[PDB]
Amino acid sequence: LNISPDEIVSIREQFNMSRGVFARLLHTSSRTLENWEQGRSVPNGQAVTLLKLVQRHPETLSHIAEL
Amino acid sequence: ELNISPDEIVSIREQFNMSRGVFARLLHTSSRTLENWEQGRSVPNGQAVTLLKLVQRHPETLSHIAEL
Repeated sequence: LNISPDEIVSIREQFNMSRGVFARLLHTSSRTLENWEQGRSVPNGQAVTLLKLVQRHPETLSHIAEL
Repeated sequence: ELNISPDEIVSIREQFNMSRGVFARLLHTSSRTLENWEQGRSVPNGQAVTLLKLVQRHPETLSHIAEL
């Protein structure tokens, strides 16, 4: 439903990943993610869903990679 | 770049024996938007496509999503 810029950064920090690496694993551009992390735009509802999914279920990154 | 065809979107939903409205709500979109994706009038945004292919290959994902 909702996720703040600080929370988006924190998800990435669980994985000890740089922005570019995390973005790539989410099939999202680095710059789009930067905009979200920096509070310049809001992610769409499916992106929020995706970030929240990865947060709680880290194995989702691997699933994505194998798509 | 990931892609999912309109027919594939319909098949995923039917596989979940789910109405268009419920599936849409779980994906955080409207039934009207999902209908556009299913009929090929629109293509989902990139994160939407990713979610769809996940739910397609990993069914348990829908359960995870429901509980976020």
